[PDB]
Amino acid sequence: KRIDRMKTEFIANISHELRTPLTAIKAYAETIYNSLGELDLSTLKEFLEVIIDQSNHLENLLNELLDFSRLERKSLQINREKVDLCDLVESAVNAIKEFASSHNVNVLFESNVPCPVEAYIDPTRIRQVLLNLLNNGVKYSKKDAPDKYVKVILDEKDGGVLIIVEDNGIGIPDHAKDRIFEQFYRVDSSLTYEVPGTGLGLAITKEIVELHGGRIWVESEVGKGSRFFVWIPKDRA
Amino acid sequence: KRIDRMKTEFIANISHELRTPLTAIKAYAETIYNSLGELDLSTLKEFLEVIIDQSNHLENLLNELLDFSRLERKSLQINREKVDLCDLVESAVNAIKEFASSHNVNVLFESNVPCPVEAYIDPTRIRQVLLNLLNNGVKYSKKDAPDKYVKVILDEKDGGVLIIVEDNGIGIPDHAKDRIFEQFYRVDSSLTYEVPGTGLGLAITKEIVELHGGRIWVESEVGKGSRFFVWIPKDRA
Amino acid sequence: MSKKVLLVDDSAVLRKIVSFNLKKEGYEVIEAENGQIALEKLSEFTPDLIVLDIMMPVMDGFTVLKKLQEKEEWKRIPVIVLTAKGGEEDESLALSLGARKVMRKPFSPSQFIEEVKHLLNE
Amino acid sequence: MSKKVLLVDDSAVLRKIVSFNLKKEGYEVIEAENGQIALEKLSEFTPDLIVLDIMMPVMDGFTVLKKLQEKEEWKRIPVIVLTAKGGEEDESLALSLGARKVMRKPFSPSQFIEEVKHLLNE
Ligand SMILES: Nc1ncnc2c1ncn2[C@@H]1O[C@H](COP(=O)(O)OP(=O)(O)O)[C@@H](O)[C@H]1O
Ligand SMILES: Nc1ncnc2c1ncn2[C@@H]1O[C@H](COP(=O)(O)OP(=O)(O)O)[C@@H](O)[C@H]1O
Repeated sequence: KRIDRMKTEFIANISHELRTPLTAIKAYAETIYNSLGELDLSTLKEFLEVIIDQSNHLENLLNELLDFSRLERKSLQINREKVDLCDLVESAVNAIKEFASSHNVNVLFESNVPCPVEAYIDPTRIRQVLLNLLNNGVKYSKKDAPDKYVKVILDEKDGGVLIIVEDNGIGIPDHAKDRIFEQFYRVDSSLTYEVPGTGLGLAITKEIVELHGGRIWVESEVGKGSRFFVWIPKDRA
Repeated sequence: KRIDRMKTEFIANISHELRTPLTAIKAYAETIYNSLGELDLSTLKEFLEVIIDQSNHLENLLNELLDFSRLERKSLQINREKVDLCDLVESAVNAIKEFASSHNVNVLFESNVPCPVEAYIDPTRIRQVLLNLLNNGVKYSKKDAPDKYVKVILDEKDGGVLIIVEDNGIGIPDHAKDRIFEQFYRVDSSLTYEVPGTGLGLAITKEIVELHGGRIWVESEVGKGSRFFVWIPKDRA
Repeated sequence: MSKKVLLVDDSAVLRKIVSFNLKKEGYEVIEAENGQIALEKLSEFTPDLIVLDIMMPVMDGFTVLKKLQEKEEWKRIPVIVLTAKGGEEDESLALSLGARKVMRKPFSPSQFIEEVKHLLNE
Repeated sequence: MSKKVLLVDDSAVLRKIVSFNLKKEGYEVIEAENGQIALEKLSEFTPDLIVLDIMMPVMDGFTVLKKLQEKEEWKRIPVIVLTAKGGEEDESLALSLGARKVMRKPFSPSQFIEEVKHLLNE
């Protein structure tokens, strides 16, 4: 099981990805601490919220390690309820427009079914699944382009909802297309050796979907971008 | 074979050990930000420096994950120098007095050898190893004692130097007392489940030591405490 | 309001910041470095609210919890649990074991109070 | 007051805090969101010190240091590299690639400035 070479580099990625926010925290804190003289209230509060925002980035990354463990232990549950999918995706869209702008990305929610859409799934874990593909959409995109978006399309299909996450971004090679959903996998290219990435997002997403008795799959070529399909039955069984 | 079941727990452990300081950081930051009016200069600096200290812990923990990779990638250095092993201990003992005291741990350095001790080894990397055990010496102790300490005994033996780290904390069931040295291995116990740990500490220690062309071994019983001997050739052959 | 709070945490650093936030509201607080202490500081008086975490050296907070819900006087004193174990069955285990509320760590001090408030005006 | 500094980092949050510390010592600073921008901003003037990080999207820190050390005016302008890659090979790949100081991230702003001072005062 080459899983032992991969977890070895997954180790250095946990390293790099956690120390970016930790670098902000230390630098800002030491600065406040050493520069109360030369800070005005408005900057102080600003530096303080830098510390707070970077903490929350770091908390999310830790939550990912947690989730994953709870999954690779077959030990995590869903608690389904009647959710208006249309709000849940938009509540989700609203929850990215920060990251979105930091990379000059427009965020789009389109509807192909009428929008009071009802659902019987867990809003928390699906909101999480959304945020996972949304993020990757922003995080993976054209390094220089004005056109760039991330598009969430709701739909019903085969007595079951079909959410798609379209990007116009950077896209994926064929040999990797099936292996992007595994534990620890990261598409290494000279193009994107830069991305913080854990290599667990999609592994956590597949798992979460396949527990709602649904599926996730992908279409993409190396120029146009990528499509993510999450098929999820209206009410499972 | 098993390594995959252990790494699945090594994950849940990066999680747990990193959120302790992250909790301090996020709470103090938010409080400062939310209480600049109720906050007296003295208190602000105290809370600021808590934040700083907590990141330095968090940084060390991340350093372990980095070191490790660089080892299990057989890609790690060692730069030898003339070091007075006598001070390289206290310069590293005092560095512990804080963590020590907050656990009710007294810290001692004895010698059975003349104390301008010369050694051709890597001061930064030996320091780290020293720290690994001193730390476990504290991290692991009898949960209620006035008697308790962590002792370093420095000694020359077999044309090499022998450093030993003695504790009056607990020890280890023999069924694992050499299983404790491999990467990701921790001792599970109802007595010792609350302790933060990675299970890399000692494996980082071994590697560093074995690369100095030395060795480390353990002798312990379930109540007296533990001893770590690190044999090191005073000057490489 | 003039209510007492018993703060159970083996974290000096975390006690200090919870305590600060608590006193920022008036409440007085009696600290407790573990489960054992938590109880030999309880034969003394009855607190209007307890703040408890799970992991600690001499005796864990799962037991402490157990003991509050098997006394008559204590049964009614609402407990907030603050644990780093956010696994949503660790929470079930906590509620069943007696606790009125569970808060995941890291926590927002403001919510924590917002919650502490809610239980104090029960 | 006087000395300029070109500060190159794909990080805004990081640029802000490095900048804040620089100007606190008088220096003025010109930002460069990436490698391309870095050099475009550079054909225009000559900084007395440069602060460069490594991992970035359009063009990376490695290439940037390269073009520096193969040009007469640029060869001589000292560079502090600020990287998250500690791997002491990365450090050599940096010094041999022109750099005049490597500084690990996370970093102490005070130390960093202490370094930035010496390099302006050789
Ligand atoms: N929208 C996307 N566009 C291009 N590549 C993607 C996209 N989403 C995922 N990937 C690829 O999948 C790999 C890992 O998937 P995932 O676990 O979700 O990402 P991360 O590295 O953020 O944890 C990445 O290295 C990346 O190449
Ligand atoms: N001085 C000691 N006394 C008792 N047990 C110890 C001691 N040092 C190490 N151990 C055991 O070795 C295991 C792993 O060693 P190390 O890798 O240094 O620990 P960790 O990374 O968990 O701190 C621990 O889980 C612990 O049970």
